[PDB]
Amino acid sequence: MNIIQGNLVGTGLKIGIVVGRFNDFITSKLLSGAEDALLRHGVDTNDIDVAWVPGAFEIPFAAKKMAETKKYDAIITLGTVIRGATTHYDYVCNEAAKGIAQAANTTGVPVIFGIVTTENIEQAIERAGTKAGNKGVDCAVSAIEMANLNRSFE
Amino acid sequence: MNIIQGNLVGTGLKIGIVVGRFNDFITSKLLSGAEDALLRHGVDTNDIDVAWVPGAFEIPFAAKKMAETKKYDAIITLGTVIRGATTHYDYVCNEAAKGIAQAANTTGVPVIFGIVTTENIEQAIERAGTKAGNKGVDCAVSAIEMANLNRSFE
Amino acid sequence: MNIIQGNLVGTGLKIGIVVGRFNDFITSKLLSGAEDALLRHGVDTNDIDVAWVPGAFEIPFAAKKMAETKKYDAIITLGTVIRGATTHYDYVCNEAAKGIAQAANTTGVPVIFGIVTTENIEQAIERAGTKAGNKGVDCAVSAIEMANLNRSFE
Amino acid sequence: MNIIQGNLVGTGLKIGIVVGRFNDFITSKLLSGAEDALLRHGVDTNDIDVAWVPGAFEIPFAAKKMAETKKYDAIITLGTVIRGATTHYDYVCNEAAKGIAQAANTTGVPVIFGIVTTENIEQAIERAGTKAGNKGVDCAVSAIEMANLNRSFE
Amino acid sequence: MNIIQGNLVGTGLKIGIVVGRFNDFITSKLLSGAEDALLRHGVDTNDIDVAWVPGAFEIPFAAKKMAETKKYDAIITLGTVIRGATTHYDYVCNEAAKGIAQAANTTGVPVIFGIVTTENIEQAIERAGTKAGNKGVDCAVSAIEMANLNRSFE
Amino acid sequence: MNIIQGNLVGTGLKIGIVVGRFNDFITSKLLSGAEDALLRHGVDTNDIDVAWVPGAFEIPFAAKKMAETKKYDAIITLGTVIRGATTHYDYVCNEAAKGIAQAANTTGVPVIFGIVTTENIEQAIERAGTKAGNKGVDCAVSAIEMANLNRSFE
Amino acid sequence: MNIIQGNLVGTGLKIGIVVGRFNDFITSKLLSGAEDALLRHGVDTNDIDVAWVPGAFEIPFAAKKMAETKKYDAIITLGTVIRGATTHYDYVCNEAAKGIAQAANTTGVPVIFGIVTTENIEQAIERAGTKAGNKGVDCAVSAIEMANLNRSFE
Ligand SMILES: O=c1[nH]c(NC[C@H](O)[C@H](O)[C@H](O)CO)c([N+](=O)[O-])c(=O)[nH]1
Ligand SMILES: O=c1[nH]c(NC[C@H](O)[C@H](O)[C@H](O)CO)c([N+](=O)[O-])c(=O)[nH]1
Ligand SMILES: O=c1[nH]c(NC[C@H](O)[C@H](O)[C@H](O)CO)c([N+](=O)[O-])c(=O)[nH]1
Ligand SMILES: O=c1[nH]c(NC[C@H](O)[C@H](O)[C@H](O)CO)c([N+](=O)[O-])c(=O)[nH]1
Ligand SMILES: O=c1[nH]c(NC[C@H](O)[C@H](O)[C@H](O)CO)c([N+](=O)[O-])c(=O)[nH]1
Ligand SMILES: O=c1[nH]c(NC[C@H](O)[C@H](O)[C@H](O)CO)c([N+](=O)[O-])c(=O)[nH]1
Ligand SMILES: O=c1[nH]c(NC[C@H](O)[C@H](O)[C@H](O)CO)c([N+](=O)[O-])c(=O)[nH]1
Repeated sequence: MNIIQGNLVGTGLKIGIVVGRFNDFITSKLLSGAEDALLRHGVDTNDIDVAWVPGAFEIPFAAKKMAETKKYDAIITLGTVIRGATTHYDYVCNEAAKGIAQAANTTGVPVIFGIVTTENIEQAIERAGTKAGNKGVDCAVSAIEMANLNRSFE
Repeated sequence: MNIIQGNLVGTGLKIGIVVGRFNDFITSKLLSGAEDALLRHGVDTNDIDVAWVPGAFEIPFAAKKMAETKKYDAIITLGTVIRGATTHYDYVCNEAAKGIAQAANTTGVPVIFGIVTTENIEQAIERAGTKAGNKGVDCAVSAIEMANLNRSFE
Repeated sequence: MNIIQGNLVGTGLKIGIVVGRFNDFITSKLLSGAEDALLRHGVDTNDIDVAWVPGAFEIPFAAKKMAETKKYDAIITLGTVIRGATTHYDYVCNEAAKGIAQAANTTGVPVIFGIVTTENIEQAIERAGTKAGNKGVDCAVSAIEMANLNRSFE
Repeated sequence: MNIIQGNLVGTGLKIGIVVGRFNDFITSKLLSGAEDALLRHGVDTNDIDVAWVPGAFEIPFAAKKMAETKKYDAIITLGTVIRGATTHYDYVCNEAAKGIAQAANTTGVPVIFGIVTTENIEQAIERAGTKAGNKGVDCAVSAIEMANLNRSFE
Repeated sequence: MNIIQGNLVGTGLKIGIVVGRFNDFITSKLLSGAEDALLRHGVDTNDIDVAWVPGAFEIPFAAKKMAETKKYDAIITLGTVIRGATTHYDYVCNEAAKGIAQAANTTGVPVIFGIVTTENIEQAIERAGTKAGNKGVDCAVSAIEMANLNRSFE
Repeated sequence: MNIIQGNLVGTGLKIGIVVGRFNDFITSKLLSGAEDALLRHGVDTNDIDVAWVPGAFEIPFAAKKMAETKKYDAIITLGTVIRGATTHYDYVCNEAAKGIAQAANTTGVPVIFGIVTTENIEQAIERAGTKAGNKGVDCAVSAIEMANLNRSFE
Repeated sequence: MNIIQGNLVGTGLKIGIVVGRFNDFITSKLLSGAEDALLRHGVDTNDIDVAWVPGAFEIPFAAKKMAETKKYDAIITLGTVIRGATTHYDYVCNEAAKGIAQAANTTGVPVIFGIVTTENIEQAIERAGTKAGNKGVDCAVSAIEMANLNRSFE
């Protein structure tokens, strides 16, 4: 059986991140986590670009555009969608995942999915550097892995 | 880390809006909000075009068509879908988001999602200039931002 | 602000309708409504073509095919899906909207969505010429509007 | 108003069927129903081809492949997905309808949807030759109709 | 009626597997099951390649890339998504099935769906070599079948 | 074992129908269904005769009389009896089936039983072109079958 | 540690099956499953013999007799015992397993145990090609395995 795997050394990678302004109480902490984890895995802070957008509906648009430049080894997406009174949540979540998925697919560039989607605020706090760790961290890790594996893919 | 961001000055942008006739009790107020916010950010009223359609199922059709002219820096979509007795709601909401998403994607022109989707009338009133502000306003703001950011995208 | 709008005069339009045989108790009344409203807005009965299909799963297939002839200014779709015991309903509803949406999109020809989707029979009767009016009527009206607006679109 | 309709005479049609092995307790009875109805409408048993697949996830793959040969006037799809403990059901149902829909659409060849999707076994028995008739039968009928109508479509 | 069927002899097939790291408590056992079943059906262990990814969101990306090499007769996908507190689960499950489906479709290479999606841990244990058998096993079997059938498809 | 079966081609058959005026809200839709299904199976509209009677008590009288002319290959009976306050229903239903049965028996001409007998109006709507299909349709189908089989009977 | 294992290639095996007539609603489907799985693993249909018996009490008798011919590499036993009002069930189940066990033991020929024993009919349907797969299938698989392993046993 032949195993193909990306390892975790970030040295020399170039990474784009798209971050939503909506719920930026949470999303800035996700960006912090991601920043940190990348640098401590060896990415140069000079090699990270960060595009801010209004909210998660816009993430796929900025993601595909950044991917299609060919400047980046992997793209990180970061957002938080917390349930409200109505179903609007869902349409957003749904479109967001679907487009992120499409952006990797059309582009051949790894696009990591970091949209924390929850029922309430304490839940979002759990995944932004508390009890359940930090999704921005795990995302940064998966991005390095995917950038390394995709080199086996040309 | 290099931050890429669109700022909020609307001076010299050209904006298309597609507005649904269905629930126009609400949707005209969303259009008012949007109009106002654009002008006070510096868009010229002569630079705004507005296409009315029957309802939200039609918004993606008019949106892609307006986008594909290449006349506009960003497109604003405005609609209200309030839950009734049956599931029809959902099919509409769903198709509407999906097409709006597709229209930006195929065209490279920012298309903002302004469809207020709710369980009842008082909810729709909350997001049309009452308690929860005015979705048409927030939309106008996001459109300016996206038009400015996308200039970093060529 | 420049308003673009289709008006309601049907004089000289050519219209295709696709109607599902399933629940034709209801769907023939929707077709009647549509027929009437078109003629009284000035469409010539000689200018209306009607394709019958087995059920709503087939509507998108006949719709795209009729659209792609280029004979018609707008297409009307008519169907009724009433909930049963299982989830089958949903898959049908879902696929049906999605394909109808796609058919307009690929073709550039307006395709109106007239599928009444309900929980029970009395509900379907409400939207087929009773309490809630007649969906076939409203559809005919939206088709005229879209045919007129799309002339602003070339 | 000009009516376009496919009639029910199967004489001289060539039909492909894709049948899922999963829940073949039910799915073989659906295939029996379909076989019978086709022959008694005049299709030659020599003109029917049947591709077996592992389950409903695979139906769209075999369907598009059979359609794209251009040998068949219409394709029949047959499957049964019965709810279990988890949500897996849904993902299967969903993907299955979507692909079947896509296969007709890309190919221009009618693909009938015959996937019985239920909450329990007695429900699946109701639609496989009991109380609610036989879905394989109704499917065979719709396939003949669509093959005949699509001749109006070239 | 002419039956087309893939038989179960794996002799001489070449198989790619993509396995998610997330919930690898379960997913390594699925990989074990798959390995075993392939070898005992006659696939050479030298003819199996295995790509590890961060989680199920990434499976479609690695799957399409492996498929598009043209080295493999069929691709096996393996993952486990267990429900948590929020809706995140669903977005993952959904995107994952959809992309896997797309990967077969664009590529013409069979891609088997082996993502175990559950409400709790004991459920995932049931489908990883306990009470409900081993999904990795059933997957390996379906992959051989599809590789054999698709030879009837060229 | 030698199978004797009537097939479904209506070409060249001559069919008589007896329809009850009572509950003609429903019974005209049954007649529509029957008309349609016959023509699309190849019966010539010139070859169908339709006798209207006051209600189901009279159906057997008109049925035997039409049968005894020897003009028709099969007779279709259509009626609806909905439960009221008293037992009258039953006497009607009972006499009606019994006479229809007798009419085939004395005459040697197939007489199909199409009397929808129900507890309420929504039930009758279910069997007249809604949820449970259309009894007039199924009847037309059985009539063709019986006309074909009875040719094996001389 | 030295692993001894039978692989799954049925090519050239000769298999006897004993099937109970009792509950043959279920037991014929088990036989179908078994037939199929054997052929698709490469057993020649000419190399399968099938002995029908009255019920499960008789299975051990026919099994030992077939085993003792020395014609077969493995024997498959198939039966269904569904609980009734009294304890009779148990005596049958018990004797049946015990004898099947004895038959392998005295003979040195693998005898697979395929008696589905349940509390009700829906349970038996679950294990005959529905929700829980098909016991006749799993049995056929185990028989091939045991026939292959026992060659390590001389
Ligand atoms: O990132 C988010 N975007 C949200 N804004 C909606 C949307 O993403 C767009 O910014 C705008 O709707 C038009 O594109 C959200 N809510 O609405 O609640 C949310 O929770 N999270
Ligand atoms: O914009 C809306 N359109 C609606 N109309 C349906 C649809 O958008 C189309 O106008 C027409 O159905 C065919 O295209 C809605 N409802 O039906 O309730 C609604 O709530 N909101
Ligand atoms: O138009 C409808 N089609 C239906 N038939 C299913 C389907 O549309 C197809 O005709 C056939 O399934 C294969 O294409 C429906 N139900 O099944 O209930 C329904 O309610 N409405
Ligand atoms: O046809 C079905 N396929 C099923 N198998 C899943 C799937 O269709 C594939 O065969 C395999 O998962 C990978 O392609 C089902 N269940 O899982 O329950 C089901 O109910 N019905
Ligand atoms: O394979 C899984 N991936 C999961 N991780 C999410 C995702 O698949 C990605 O690895 C990452 O989110 C960005 O691509 C899951 N959860 O989050 O729970 C899970 O249950 N299973
Ligand atoms: O066909 C029907 N005939 C009915 N009329 C009774 C009868 O069939 C005769 O027309 C008349 O009674 C004398 O022959 C019914 N009811 O009375 O309710 C009925 O429900 N349906
Ligand atoms: O195979 C079965 N045999 C049964 N018949 C009993 C028995 O196996 C013999 O055929 C006969 O009793 C004398 O040998 C069963 N029941 O009695 O219910 C049963 O459930 N299943």
